[PDB]
This record gives sequence, C-alpha cells and structure tokens, in this order.
Amino acid sequence: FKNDFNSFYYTSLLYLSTLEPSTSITLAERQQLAYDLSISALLGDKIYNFGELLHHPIMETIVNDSNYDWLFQLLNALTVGDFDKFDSLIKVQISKIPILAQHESFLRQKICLMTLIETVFVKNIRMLSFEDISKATHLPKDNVEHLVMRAISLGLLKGSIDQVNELVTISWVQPR
Repeated sequence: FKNDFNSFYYTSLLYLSTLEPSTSITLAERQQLAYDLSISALLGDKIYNFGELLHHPIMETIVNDSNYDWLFQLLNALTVGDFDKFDSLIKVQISKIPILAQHESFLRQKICLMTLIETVFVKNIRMLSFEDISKATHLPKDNVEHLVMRAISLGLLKGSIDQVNELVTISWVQPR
C-alpha cells in the first residue's frame, strides 16, 4: 500500500544488497522473493529490461524446483516478446489468478510496450508506422496510438506520435 510495484521491486533488490552473505533469508523465502520480484516486474511502471531479473541468482531457487515455472516462463515470454508463448500461458494463468485477471490488459500492454521499445532499440529504428507497430502488438491501427503514447507517459523514450499520418518518430530510448 502507498507504493508502486517498480519501487517495491527496487526495495526488494536493495534488501539483498544491504544483507550480509550470512543471509537471514532461506531457500523458501528466496522462492517467495523471486516470485514477488517477478509479479512486481509484470506490473512494473519502470521495468523494461527484465533480462537481468530472468537470470538473477535469486531465481535459481524456483527454476531448479519448477516452483513458479509458470510465472518464470511468463516473464521469459515478456522478456523476448514471444506472443505465442505469452498467449498460451495467459490463456490459463490469468483465469486462475485474481490479481492477474484484474491486470489482464496491463500484462497484454506491457509485452506490447516492451516489444516495440526493443525493436526501436536493437534495430535502431527512429520512424515507424502504425501498421508495423500493430503487427508487433496485435492492437488494430485505430487503437495502437494510445499504447505507444503510454510508453512516453512511462518516460521510457523521447518521441512524438504523428497519428494524422499513422506514424511515430522516436529520438531516444532506454537501452534494452
């Protein structure tokens, strides 16, 4: 309460940083911390990388036990923008989990935000069209403007939508 998930995630990582190697945390508490970090990233105002989380040694505690394999594979599918893997898990894990069901549209938007931002970064594209973005997000061209506008609200990039032309121009973006 009176927090954001990116902030909770950061405090959660910082707690590992402040602890001595003789950690009070256990394997069981690490499984819960790995889970909580990941749910926080899945709902994160500021997580865009995800790749560091997906390989942080904290996660060894769940992947080696298949403890939260569904959550891990969901955050993996976001990390690579793999809509088919994401959709196959979303088709089950949203329905079974009330927090994720409340955030169903946040999950499906975060993959879309991230897929575009990665594309713009790695392919070094600086002008795009609503068509290409719609292929990369599965939103219709008539709605995709609002998704990419929200990325600028999140402060991830410096760009301008050119919706009258069905276009976008980016000029800076956070590294993937």
